[PDB]
Amino acid sequence: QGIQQLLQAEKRAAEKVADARKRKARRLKQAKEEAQMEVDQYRREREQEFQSKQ
Amino acid sequence: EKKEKQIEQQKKIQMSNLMNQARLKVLRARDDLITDLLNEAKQRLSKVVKDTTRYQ
Repeated sequence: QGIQQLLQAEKRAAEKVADARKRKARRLKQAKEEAQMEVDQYRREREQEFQSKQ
Repeated sequence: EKKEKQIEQQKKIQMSNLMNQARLKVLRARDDLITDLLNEAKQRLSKVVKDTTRYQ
């Protein structure tokens, strides 16, 4: 009947809010370390300006 | 900016001390031309001591 299928299909919409947190969970977490991947842009800056010191 | 600013400053201190001892070496090498001149003059007073008709 119509009233019981409405709630389980609401759980389908309540499963896409778990994706609305997930695509700001993984994307927050993966490129937080890509911001820490710019330490390697500093590690080339120190070692190439190690030459100007040398 | 703590890696490049010290190595230019320590370059300046190294250039300062080398320029100063470039002046202090040539000035100490100015004495030994004067000190031996007073030593060579001190030798030649003793030759004046020898000849008595000039020494008396």
